[PDB]
Amino acid sequence: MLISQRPTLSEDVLTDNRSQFVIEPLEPGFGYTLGNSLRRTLLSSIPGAAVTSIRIDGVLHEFTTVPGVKEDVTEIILNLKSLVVSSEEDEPVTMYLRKQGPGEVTAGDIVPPAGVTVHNPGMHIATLNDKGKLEVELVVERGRGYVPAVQNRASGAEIGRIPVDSIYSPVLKVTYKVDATRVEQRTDFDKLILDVETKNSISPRDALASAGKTLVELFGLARELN
Amino acid sequence: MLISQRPTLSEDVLTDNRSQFVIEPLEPGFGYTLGNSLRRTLLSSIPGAAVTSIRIDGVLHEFTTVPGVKEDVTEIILNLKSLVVSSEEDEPVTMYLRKQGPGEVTAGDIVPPAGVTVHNPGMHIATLNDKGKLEVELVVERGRGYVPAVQNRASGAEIGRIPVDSIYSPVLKVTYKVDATRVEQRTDFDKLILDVETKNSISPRDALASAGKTLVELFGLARELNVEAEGIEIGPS
Amino acid sequence: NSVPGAPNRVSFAKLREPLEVPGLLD
Amino acid sequence: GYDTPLGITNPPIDELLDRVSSKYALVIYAAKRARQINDYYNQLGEGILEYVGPLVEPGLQEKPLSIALREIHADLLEHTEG
Amino acid sequence: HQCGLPKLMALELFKPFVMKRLVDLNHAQNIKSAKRMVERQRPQVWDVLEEVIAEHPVLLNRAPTLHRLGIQAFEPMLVEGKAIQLHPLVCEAFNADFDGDQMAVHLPLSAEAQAEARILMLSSNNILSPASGRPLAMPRLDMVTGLYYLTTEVPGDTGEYQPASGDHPETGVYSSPAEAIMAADRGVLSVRAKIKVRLTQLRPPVEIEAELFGHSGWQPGDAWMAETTLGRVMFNELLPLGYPFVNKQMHKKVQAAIINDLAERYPMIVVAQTVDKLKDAGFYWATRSGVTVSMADVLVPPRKKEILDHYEERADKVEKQFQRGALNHDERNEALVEIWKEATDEVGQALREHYPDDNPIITIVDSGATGNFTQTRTLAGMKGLVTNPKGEFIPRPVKSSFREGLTVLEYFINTHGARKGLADTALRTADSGYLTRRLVDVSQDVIVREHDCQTERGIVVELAERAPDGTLIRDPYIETSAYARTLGTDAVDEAGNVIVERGQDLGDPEIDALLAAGITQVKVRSVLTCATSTGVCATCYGRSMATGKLVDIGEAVGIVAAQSIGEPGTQLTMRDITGGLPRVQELFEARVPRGKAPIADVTGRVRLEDGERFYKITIVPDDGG
Amino acid sequence: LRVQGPREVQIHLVREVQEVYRAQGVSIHDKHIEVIVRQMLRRVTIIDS
Amino acid sequence: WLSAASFQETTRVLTDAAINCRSDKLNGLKENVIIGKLIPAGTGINRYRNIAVQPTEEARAAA
Amino acid sequence: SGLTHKRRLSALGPGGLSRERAGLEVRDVHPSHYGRMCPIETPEGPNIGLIGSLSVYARVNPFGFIETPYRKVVDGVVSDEIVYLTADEEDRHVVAQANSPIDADGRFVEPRVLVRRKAGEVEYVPSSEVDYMDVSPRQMVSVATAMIPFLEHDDANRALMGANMQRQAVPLVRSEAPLVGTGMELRAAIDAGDVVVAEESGVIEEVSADYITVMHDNGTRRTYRMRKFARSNHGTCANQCPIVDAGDRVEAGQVIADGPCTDDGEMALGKNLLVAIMPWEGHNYEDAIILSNRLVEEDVLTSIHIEEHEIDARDTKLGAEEITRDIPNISDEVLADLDERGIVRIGAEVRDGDILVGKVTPKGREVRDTSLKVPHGESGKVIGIRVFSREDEDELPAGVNELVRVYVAQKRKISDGDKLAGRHGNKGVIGKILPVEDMPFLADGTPVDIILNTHGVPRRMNIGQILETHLGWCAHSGWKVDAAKGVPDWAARLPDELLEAQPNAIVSTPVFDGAQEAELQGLLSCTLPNRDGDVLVDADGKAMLFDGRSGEPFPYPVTVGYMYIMKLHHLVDDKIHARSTGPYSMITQQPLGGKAQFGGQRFGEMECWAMQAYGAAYTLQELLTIKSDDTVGRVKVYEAIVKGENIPEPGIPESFKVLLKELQSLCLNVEVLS
RNA sequence: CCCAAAAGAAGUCUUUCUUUUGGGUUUAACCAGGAU
Ligand SMILES: [Mg+2]
Ligand SMILES: [Zn+2]
Repeated sequence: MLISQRPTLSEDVLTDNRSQFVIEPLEPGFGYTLGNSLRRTLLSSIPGAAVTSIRIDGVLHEFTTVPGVKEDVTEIILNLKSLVVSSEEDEPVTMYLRKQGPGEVTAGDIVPPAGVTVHNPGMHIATLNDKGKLEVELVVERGRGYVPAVQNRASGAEIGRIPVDSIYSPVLKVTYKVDATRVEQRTDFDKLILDVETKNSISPRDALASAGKTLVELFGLARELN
Repeated sequence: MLISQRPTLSEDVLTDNRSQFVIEPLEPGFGYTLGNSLRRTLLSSIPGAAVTSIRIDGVLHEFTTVPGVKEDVTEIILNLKSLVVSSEEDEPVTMYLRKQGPGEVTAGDIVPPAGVTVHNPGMHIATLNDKGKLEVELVVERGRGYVPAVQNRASGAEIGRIPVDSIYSPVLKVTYKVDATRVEQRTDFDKLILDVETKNSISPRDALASAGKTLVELFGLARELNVEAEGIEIGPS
Repeated sequence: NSVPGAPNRVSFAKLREPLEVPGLLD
Repeated sequence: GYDTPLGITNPPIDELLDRVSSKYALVIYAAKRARQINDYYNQLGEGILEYVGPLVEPGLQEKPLSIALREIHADLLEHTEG
Repeated sequence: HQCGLPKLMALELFKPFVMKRLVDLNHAQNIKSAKRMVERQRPQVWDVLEEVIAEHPVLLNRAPTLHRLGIQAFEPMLVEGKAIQLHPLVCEAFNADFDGDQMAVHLPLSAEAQAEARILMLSSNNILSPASGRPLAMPRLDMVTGLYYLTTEVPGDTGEYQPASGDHPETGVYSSPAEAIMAADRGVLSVRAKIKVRLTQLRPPVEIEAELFGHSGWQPGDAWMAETTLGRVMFNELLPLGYPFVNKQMHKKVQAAIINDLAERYPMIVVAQTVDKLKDAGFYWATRSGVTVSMADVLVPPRKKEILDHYEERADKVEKQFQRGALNHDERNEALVEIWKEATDEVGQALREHYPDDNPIITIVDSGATGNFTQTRTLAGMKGLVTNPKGEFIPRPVKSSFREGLTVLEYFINTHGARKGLADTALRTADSGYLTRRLVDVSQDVIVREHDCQTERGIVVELAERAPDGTLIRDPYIETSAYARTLGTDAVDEAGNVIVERGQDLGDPEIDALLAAGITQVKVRSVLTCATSTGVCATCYGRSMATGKLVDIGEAVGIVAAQSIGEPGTQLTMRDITGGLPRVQELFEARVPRGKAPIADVTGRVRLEDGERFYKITIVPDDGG
Repeated sequence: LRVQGPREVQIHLVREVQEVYRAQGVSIHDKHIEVIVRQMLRRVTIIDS
Repeated sequence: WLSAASFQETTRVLTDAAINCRSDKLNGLKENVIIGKLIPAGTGINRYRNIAVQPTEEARAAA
Repeated sequence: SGLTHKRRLSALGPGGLSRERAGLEVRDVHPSHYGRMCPIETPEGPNIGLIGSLSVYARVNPFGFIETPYRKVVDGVVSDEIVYLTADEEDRHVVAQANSPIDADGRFVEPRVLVRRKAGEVEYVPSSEVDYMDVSPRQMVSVATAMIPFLEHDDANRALMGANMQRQAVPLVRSEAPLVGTGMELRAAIDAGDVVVAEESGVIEEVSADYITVMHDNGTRRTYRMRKFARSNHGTCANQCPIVDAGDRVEAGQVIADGPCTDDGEMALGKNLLVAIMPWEGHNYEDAIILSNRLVEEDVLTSIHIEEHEIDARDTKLGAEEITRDIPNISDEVLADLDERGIVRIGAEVRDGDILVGKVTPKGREVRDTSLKVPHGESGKVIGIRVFSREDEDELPAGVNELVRVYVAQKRKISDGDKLAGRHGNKGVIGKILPVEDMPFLADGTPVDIILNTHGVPRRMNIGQILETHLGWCAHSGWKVDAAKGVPDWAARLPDELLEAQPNAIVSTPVFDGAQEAELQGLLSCTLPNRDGDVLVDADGKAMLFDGRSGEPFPYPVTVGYMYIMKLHHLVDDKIHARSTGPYSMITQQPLGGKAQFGGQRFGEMECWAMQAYGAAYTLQELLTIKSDDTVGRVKVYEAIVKGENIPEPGIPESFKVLLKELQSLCLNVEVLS
C-alpha cells in the first residue's frame, strides 16, 4: 500500500507581498504538523534589517520637544518604528533626513546610502509649520527576531544618542489549511495550503527558503546519528 | 547568521528496545518546532509490514467460537494482529498456519514463503484439545502508518476472509517533553526529551535516523526554491 | 452630543433625558 | 515504587525514618554528622583529629548535610538518644 | 518541591556563599575582589550562583500565617523576571490566589536550620491537613475539570464498541493501549468512547482478579481484557503500579478518596509523585475540554413567564386580603414571602431540568470544580428574595436574572444586602485572630512527654447506635469522634472472643469489623483522662492526623489544636441565641449564655403554671426532699 | 458541671462546639477541642481551708 | 509572670508579681522565645538535643 | 482619580465618627440614598461605608442637605417641570421609575408601575397617584460607576471592584478610546480639567508641540501653553498634545488638546485587546493572565514614570555649605558626568550608584560629603534640573542657599507581576508573556493577544464582560442589518443609523438603558467579512482556534472578542526587594523596615507559632538571635560563612536587656538569678 | 565587623602587605492613603 509519489510544492502569487504554497501529497495526519512547523520557523527566525538608534539635532534626551514639529520627540520615535528597511551590509550604516520649511516630512525624504533602500516612501514622520528644522541621523543594522533597547551606557555612546528598539522581522502574517481526503478504500493523503504575507522587505519565496534552510540544518543534526 | 551554541544528541538506553533521546540547548523557540514534527515522522513514516486479513476454516457465518479450539474468534484475531512480520514483496503474499492434534500452536509453526519472516517465533496463538485441528490463511503486505480494517471491496470474491486492522509502523509509542537548561545570563533555553519504543524489527536509533532522513527530504524540497538564501546555521559536527 | 467637536459615538439608548448633566465640579 | 527521586528529595524520607524513632532524632543526627564532616574538610590540610569521613564517595560539590543523609541511608552510622 | 526565584533576588540572598565560592575557584584573589565582582555582576557569578543554591532549602511564607502549613520550605531554582513562581498544588495550603498577593522568602543558615528545612518543613512532606487529616495537595479547579472530562463515557461516540452483526466480526476491540492511542491520533477513535482493550500493565479490579487469576495476583505481565474508555486507561496509567484499576467518572469526591487511600497505604514520596502526574494530566486536558462561557451558553428556562404569572396571582390575592383587613401587616409579609419562595424553587427546578448534561456551566458546577447551583440559578433563572438592612426579606421580590439585566430598583435593593457581606467579612476576619491568639496562649504547655501512661480511664464513643427495627445505621459524624483513637478496653460481642485488642489504632478496617460483629459502644483513651503529671502521653493522644502514625514524643500538640480550632474562622459566618463565632467565643470563655435555659436538678414530674407575663415551673422530687 | 460532674461538662462543651462547626460544613477532629477543654478544667476551688 | 505579662493586662500582672516577689522558673515556650533559648519542645528536648553520632567500627576499619 | 477625589464625601474627621469606632448600622445603604450617594463606589478596606461619592445629578442646597431633581407629573401627564427635592419631600410624595413606558405624549402605557413609597417600600400603584418621576436612569450611580458598560448585568460586589479599579490606571505612552463606552467619557474628561478647552471661538494661527495660537474673531489673540512631561503627585507623566491643525476653526468649549489619559476628548484608560476565554495549560490558573508578546514589541502597554530628588544646602550655625563639584576622596571616572557647577548634565543615564549633586557641610577638610546619590533601585535619563539660589533673591527656606532638585524618568514596559484588569472587576496578574508564535490564532492567522480563564466568570457573577466581549467584536468587524424586505423584528426599536456600521466603529451603551440580549444576537448574526469572504465568528459568538504550540485545531469552538483592559499601578518593580546585610536600628539593634533604607521582612508574631508547631527549634532560635539583634553573632556568622567554618552559637537578644532596663526604670528590682 | 584617603615595599602595567587619620546608622514618632 506504499504510495508511489514523493511530495511536491507549487506556488501561486496572489500579489506582490502575499503568496500561497501548495504541498501535496502528504501522509494522513502529517499536514497540520508540517504547516505549524513552517509557521513557527517563519515568524521568529528570519533575518532582516531595522533601525537601531537615531540622533536628532536639538535633543539631548528623548523626552523633549524639537522646535517647530507638531509632535513630540517620542512620537517621532514611534512613527519611525514602522519603517521597512532592507540593508545588505553586515556592519552599521548611516542615513540622513534633512528638511527645512513649512510642510510635511515623510520617510521618502530620507536619503539612503548605497545598499539600504527605504521601501515604503510616504508613511508619515512629522509636520513642520514655519520655524522648524529636522536634521536626523539613523543607523540601520541587520539582525533577527527582537532586540530590546541597546543600553546607551553598556555600549559606549555619546550623550545625544537615542537607542531605539529593533524588530528585524520581514514576515507579517502566516496561516494554513488542510484538504483531507478520507476515502472508503483507505488510500488517504493531505494537501497543505500555506499562505504567507511579508512586509514588502522580501518576497515570500525568500522567507520560505530561509525557513527551509534552518529546518534542514536542525533535522540534519537529527539525522547524523549513525 | 550563526546559532552560537550547537545542539547535541545523546541517548539513554533503558531496555533492549526502548530509548530516551535528549536534545540539549536549542534556541528558545525550537523546543516544540522539531518535537512534534519528529514525533509524527517517527510514528507515521517508517515502512513496515503487518497482517491485512485472515480466513479460518469452519467460521463463515457465526464468529463467536471456532470448533475444536479453546479461544473465541476475537482472541485469535487480536493475537494475530500483534505479529511482527517483515516483508519485501510489494504484492500481498499468502501464508498458511495449520496444526492437528491437541497441543499449543506457536508463531513458529507458520511456514513462510520466500521473503517473509517472523521476528518473534515463540508467540502463543491458540490451544487445541481433543484431536482438534486449526488451519488459518493469512495475507501479508507492507504498508505505512496505521490503517484501520478495510471492508470487503468485492464480497462475492471471498466469504471466509475477514479484514483486520494493520499496524504497519514498527514504532509503537512515542512521547516528548521540554524543559529549561542554561545559566549564562539567559535561563530560557529548551531541552527536548523523546521516548521511543519499538517492536523487535528496528532499534530506536535506526527509527530516529530514518525519520531524520524523511524530514530532511521534505524541508529540502521546501528550501529548493532559493539555494543562496540566508538562514540560521549550526556549523560543523 | 452638545460639545462642538466631540467624536461621533452612536448610542443604543431608547429613552431621552430632559436634563443635561450638571457641572461635575460645581 | 519511587520512580527516580532527584535533588533535595533524594533519598526518600520514609527509608530514613526507618532508621530512627522519629523525624526529630533524624534532624539532629544528620546535623551533627554534617558539622563533623565540615570540620574535617576545614582541617583536612591541618593536623589529624578524631573526626573522619566522608564514609561514602564525595560528589563534585555535594554540600555537607546531603552527604550525611546519604550515609544514614546506607546504615553506616549509629546513634544514642539522651 | 521546587520554587522559582528571580535571579536578582537570589544573587542577593546568597551573597556570602557566592563570595566564598568565587574566592575558592581563584576567580578573585581575596574577599574584597569577590565582593566587587558580585556587586558589579560579572558574567561568571551566575555560573557559580547556580552551583551554590543547589539543594539549599528556602522558606516561603505568606501573611497572615493562620495555620501550621503557612510556612513551607522549597528548593529554589532560578527563573527570568521579577516574580516568585509558586507551585499550583499548594495554593490551597497558603490560601493564596494570584490577584496580586505577595510572599516573603527567608533563608536558613546553620546546619541544623537546613536539616529542619529538609525533613520537617519540606513541601512534599505535608500533604495532609493537620486539623482533620484530609489531603490539601489535591487537584482543584482546572485540574478537576480536565480529569472529569477525561474519564467520562459518552454514549454513541466515534469508534464505539459494536457487537457482531453476523456479517463482520466485533468492532472496537484493540490489542493494547498503544494501538488505541495510535488510532485516536488518526481521528477514528474518541478518548471518551467505550471500547475493549487487552491490558497488560494495569492491575485488574478485585472481582476480576479473583475470578480470573486467583492464585496470588496478576503478576505484571499477564494480560486481561477490560471494557472501558481510552481516557480511563490513560488516567489509571498515572496511579502507582500496584493500585487496582479504577473504572469510574472522577468526580472530585472520588479523587479525594483515591488520594486518601494512597496516603494511607503508601509512603509519602509516591503520593507526591502521583499528585504531580495528576496535575500534569489535568492541566493538559482542561484545555481541550472546551469549557467556555458565551451568552448563547446561558440558556433561560422555557416557561418562566407562566410560573411567574401563576405566583403573581397568589400574591395579588394575598394583597387584596390584606386590604380588606383579613390580616395584619406581618401576616401579609409572611404570606408573600412563602409564595415567592415557592416560585423561586419552581423556577430553579425548571432551570435544572432544561440544561443538557454537557453545558460548560453545569459541567463546571457538577464536576466539583467550583461553585454551586444557587449561583447558576441567580445567573440564568431568577434571583429571588433579597434582604433589608435589618435582615427581613423584601416582599417585592427581585424577578430578573443577571443575564436579562436587573432594573434600577431591583439593583438598589440588591446592593442593600450586598454591602453587609463585605462589612461582616472584614469584621469577622478581624475577630478570628483574637480567638486564635487566646486559644494559643491557653494551650501552649500541652506537650507529649511520655510514651504510655498505662492508665485505664477513658471515654465512651457513640459509634452507630442501633436502629429501632434492628439494624446498625452508622453514625454520620464518626470520622471526627471514633477514628484515630486507641482502645482502652477490649471489644467483646455476644460472648465471642475479643474482636479488637487493647491498644489498637482503630482505623477503617477495625471500625468495619466492629460494626460487622454488632457492637455499638466502645471505650477509647483520650487526653481528657491522661495521667501524666505534665503534658499528655503518646497513646492517649493517639494517631497524629498529619503524619498518619502514632504521634512523636516531642510534638507540640497544644499549638496545633489552637491553630486548627481557629483557622476555619473566616468561613464560619458571624450570623437572641448566638449561632456563629460569638457562640464559640462565649463557649470557650465559659460565660453565662445570652439567653439562659434553666435545666432540671432532680428527677420526677414537673408542675407548670402559665402565669401572666412569665411562666412558672416547679420540679416535684421523687425523693421528696 | 455542678450538677452532673466533670464528664458531663466535657461532653457538653465538645458537642456544642462541634455542632457550631458542623453546621457550616467544617470538619475538625475532636481531640483538639478535647485538648482545650482539658486545659480549661485544670484547677479546683477551696471551700474549707 | 513573664508569659502572663506578655499576654494581657501587663500593668496588673507586673504589679502583683512585684508585690508577691514571684520567681519565674524558665519553662514553657514563650519565655524561651523571649530570652533567645531553645524551646523545650520539638527538636529542642533533651532526648534529641544530646544525640551522639559516631561512625561504625566496620567503616572505621575500612576507612 | 482627581475628578472622583473632588466629589468625595467622607464621614470621618474632626467632629465625626472614627474608623475604629463605627458600628454596622452606619456602613449600610439607607433607602434614602437613592440619587444622592452612589451605593456602588466605595473603598473595599476597613473604610467600607464611611467614604462615598456624590451622584451625578445631586446638588447641595444652602443649608447643606443634598437635593436631587425630579420631573413632576400632573394628572398622569409627564411634564418637563424639574423640581429639586430633598430627602423629606421625597419621603412625603410618591415617585415612579425613569425607564417606564412613556407613550410619546407623557402618559404611562399601563396603570401599574413600580414606585417608591415613604419608607423605601417598592410597590405597584396605579398611574393616577404618581406625583414625580426620575429625570432619567443612571441617577443613582456616581461618575466612576457610570462608565462601566452593561452595569446592570454585574453583581454589586464586582461592580464595586470595577469602580475602584478605574482610579488606579496609569497614563500610557499612547492612548486609545474604547470601542464600547457609555457616553459618559466625554463629560468626565472635559470637566476633570486635564484637557485644554478653547476659551473663545476663533481660527488657529500656529500649532506646535509647545503652544497653540488662537486668533479670536475680533482682533485679540491668545496663546495656550502645554505641559510637557510634568511629574504628577504619584509619579506619572502629564503630557498634552494638540489635536488641531493650522487651518481649522474652533468653537467655544471645544476640546483643543488631549491630556494624560484622553483621546480626542474622551477618557481612554487602557487598550482594546483581542481576548479568548479558554483555559490554557494552567498558566492562567486562579485569576492569572497570559499576554502575547505583541504587547511588548509594539509598546501597546508602556508607561512612563518620573522621580524627583531634592537636596538643600543648609546655612547651619557653622555656615559655608556649598554645592561644589570636587568630591573629597573621589575617583575621576565617577566625577565625569557632573557639570562645572556639580549637577549632572541633562541627558545622562544615572543608574544606581552615581552622583547627582556634590554637597559638603562643615564637620563642626572639616566637611562631610552628603552628595545626594541615586537611591537603591532607580535608573533612567535625567530630563530636568531646577536650581534655586539665594543670590538670585528667591524665596528659599530660612537658613539655606540652594535647593537643587533633579528629575529622573524611565519607560517601564509590561512584564511578569503587573496587575492588568478589565472594567467589570476581572483583576489578574500577568502570568507568562508567551512569544507571538505559540498563541491560539484564528483561521486567518491573527493571534489572540490575551487569554482569560473560564472558571472565573460564572462563579463571581460578572457575566457583563462576556456580553461586552461580544459587542466589542461587533464594533470591530462592523455589521449591516439587511433591511431588504422590512426590518427584522429584533431590530424594530433599534435606532436609525445603527443598522449599519463601518469597521472600527465606536458605540455607547448607557449604564442602565443599553443593548438588550436580542439586539446582540441580531448583530452577531450579521457581520462583515474581514478581507476575503470569510466570517471568523459564527452566530453563537465563538470561533475555531488553531493551537500554535502543537499545530492541531482545538476540538471545540471558543469565545473571541475585543475587550478594553487597562494597566494598574501596582507594578512589580516597586515591590521586589531583598536584603543580605544592611543598616540596623539605633535604640534596639534590629534591622530597619521598608524598601527605602534597605529593609528586612518582619517575622511576625503568628509566624513564630508555625515554627513552634512544626517542632523546629534551631531555625526559630537562629531567626531570632543571630539574624536580628545579637551584636557579636552577626559578625561571627558572616566571618564563618565567608571562611567556610561552621556557624557559631547564639548569645542573647539586645531587646531583652532593653526590657530589663525599662523595668528597672519603673522601680522594679528585676534580677537574673542563677 | 566594614569603607574612604595619604605614604612605603613587591610584582603585574594594577593586585597584595605595612603605618597614620577619618569614620557606620537614610534613625525616630505621628497623621494620611493603599494591598491581600
Ligand atoms: Mg488575592
Ligand atoms: Zn494518659
